[PDB]
Amino acid sequence: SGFRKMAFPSGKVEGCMVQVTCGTTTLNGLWLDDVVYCPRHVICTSEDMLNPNYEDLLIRKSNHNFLVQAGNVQLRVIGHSMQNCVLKLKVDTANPKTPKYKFVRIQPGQTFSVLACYNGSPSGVYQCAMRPNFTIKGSFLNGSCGSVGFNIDYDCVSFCYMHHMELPTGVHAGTDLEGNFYGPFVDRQTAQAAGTDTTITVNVLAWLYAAVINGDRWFLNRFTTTLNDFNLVAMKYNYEPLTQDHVDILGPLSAQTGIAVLDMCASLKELLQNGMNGRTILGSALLEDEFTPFDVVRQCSGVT
Amino acid sequence: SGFRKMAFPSGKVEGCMVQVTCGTTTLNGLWLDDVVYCPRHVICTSEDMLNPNYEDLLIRKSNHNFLVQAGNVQLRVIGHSMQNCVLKLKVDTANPKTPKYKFVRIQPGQTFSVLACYNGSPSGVYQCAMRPNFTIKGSFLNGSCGSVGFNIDYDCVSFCYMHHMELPTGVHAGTDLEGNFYGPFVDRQTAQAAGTDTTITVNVLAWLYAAVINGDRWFLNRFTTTLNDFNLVAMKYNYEPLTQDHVDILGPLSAQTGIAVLDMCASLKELLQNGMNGRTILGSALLEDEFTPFDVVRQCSGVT
Ligand SMILES: *CCC(=O)N(c1cc(C(C)(C)C)[nH]n1)[C@@H](C(=O)Nc1c(C)cccc1CC)c1cccnc1
Ligand SMILES: *CCC(=O)N(c1cc(C(C)(C)C)[nH]n1)[C@@H](C(=O)Nc1c(C)cccc1CC)c1cccnc1
Repeated sequence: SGFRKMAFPSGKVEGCMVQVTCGTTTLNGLWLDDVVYCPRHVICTSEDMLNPNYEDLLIRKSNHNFLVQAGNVQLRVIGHSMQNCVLKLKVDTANPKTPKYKFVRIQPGQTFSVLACYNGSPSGVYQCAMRPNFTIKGSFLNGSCGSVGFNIDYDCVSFCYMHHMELPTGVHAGTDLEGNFYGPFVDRQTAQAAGTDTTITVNVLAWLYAAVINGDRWFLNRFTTTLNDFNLVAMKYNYEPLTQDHVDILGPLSAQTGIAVLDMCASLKELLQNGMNGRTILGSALLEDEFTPFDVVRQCSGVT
Repeated sequence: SGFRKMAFPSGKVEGCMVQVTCGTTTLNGLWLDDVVYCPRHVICTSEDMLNPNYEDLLIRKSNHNFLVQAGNVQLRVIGHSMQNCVLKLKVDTANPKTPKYKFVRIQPGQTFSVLACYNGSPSGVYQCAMRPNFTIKGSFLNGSCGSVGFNIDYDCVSFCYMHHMELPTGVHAGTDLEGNFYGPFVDRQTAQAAGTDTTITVNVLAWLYAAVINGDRWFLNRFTTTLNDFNLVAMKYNYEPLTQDHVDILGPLSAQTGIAVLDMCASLKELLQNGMNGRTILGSALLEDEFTPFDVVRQCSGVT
């Protein structure tokens, strides 16, 4: 028992982290096969971050201007191209540590692990969720760009995120591995405000199920509700509307605990209206929303 | 910016996880050089867990009874010995992935990362702290025994914990890599109750510093206090007494923020007496105590 904010083992991703330097800018790159992926803003100086014309800036760069270093050894750049907001640097050597991988574009509410890196070296791993406003609440400092978000299914790494920037409000924005930003963010130092950071309702319910499975049952009540009645309460509290798809996704947790999804919804409804009253659930004093129903099943079953 | 419960990259430890089977019991082992470390209770059947005589149980086991499997290949056991509550299985092959390592016995309040494993395969990584009552609040299921806790200093892994058991209250107990349990726990299925789980005061102050460094300053007040006055409040709230050693350890954070340690102590004192009033600090509704002052400095500086 015990429920923790658990990240995937980072080994397979550590073997892919490289350092990319273009001029005076140094950030992280992801080396898969003979291609190194990195944010295109590596070609930017501090000056042109305000209004960069990436295509124009790119014309002044040749293969030899991108310095790729894996560990203490240098990789030879034999080609370069810009795909949306990422640069793909073809190197002459396939990464011997390339795991089985896929590039996936995740939906908001989905969780992933981040391997925070600086100068191609990994410093930490934590679990995140793509917020409904397409930002991530990460822990990234200058030089962390190019650090990646991923999920692992047995031996296949699904890369879903690459860090590009910190918005003026301290939240983070990035792209999928095809270079498309999540949300409406752009790789420019401009006024970019995030939308409402709503709570991921399906994840809160999943975490309430995890709490029941681990012994924290005080919040269980004698009530039930309907999807529409629940959603009126969720709207008031800036919670994402709960759909029948979410109810279906919660099915296995509902089955294991014997607590119908709508009954857990009424427990959640009372927690929203009454608060925790100084109590805790799974060691937290607020309703945790960065565990999907799949994470609860996986953690509670011990999927390796 | 952004502050996350961050674990060390788990790569170096993943390369050391092996499966150990003795009879019908299967748990995790740690393979360093030509020795595999694992909980001695691997020799136990479900029956003898109530009152095991490990020395006697061990006499019935030979080298060939311990099956060690690293990945899909079997390791040859050429020797076995019991050191306190761990078994050391000498194998004929040195682990080619053995990183630079040390075995350390940590003090309560110290934090570490855990690589949760099942059948020698890693499933997740999370950050923990050794509680002042010598338990850890982990996330471990049956088969997780032998999973390890560690810290990394650049390229040297300091192993500090090995999981052995879950107490009837859902908390976890284990040993250092010399087999000595943290706390008064024994590897027996008997009534073992944990002591008071006091809050790690120095870690809460470190986390308040991290909050100030990241922009959360609402809890800062116009007051100061003394170590003795603070400690009277800390005693009331089951917080660990704060010493001049802790004040010294908080020095770098105090210097970076310009907030004297005793002033942060008065902020903490008011947070204890008044509560959060429905507010949050670094996304948490309670005072976080599983970041040491060293973790705050490291995370905030980007040590790789
Ligand atoms: C890896 C580069 C870097 O550290 N940052 C960065 C990104 C950019 C763009 C994408 C605009 C070219 N410029 N610099 C920062 C960052 O995003 N800095 C920043 C902040 C903190 C607030 C508002 C605007 C900007 C853009 C300059 C960075 C710092 C911490 C975490 N991630 C990225
Ligand atoms: C790896 C073996 C295992 O899963 N567990 C275990 C440990 C033991 C001892 C050390 C007593 C021989 N026996 N079984 C359990 C565990 O500790 N089980 C348990 C629980 C859950 C509560 C009270 C007593 C016991 C001891 C039998 C385990 C389960 C989850 C996490 N860690 C360990």
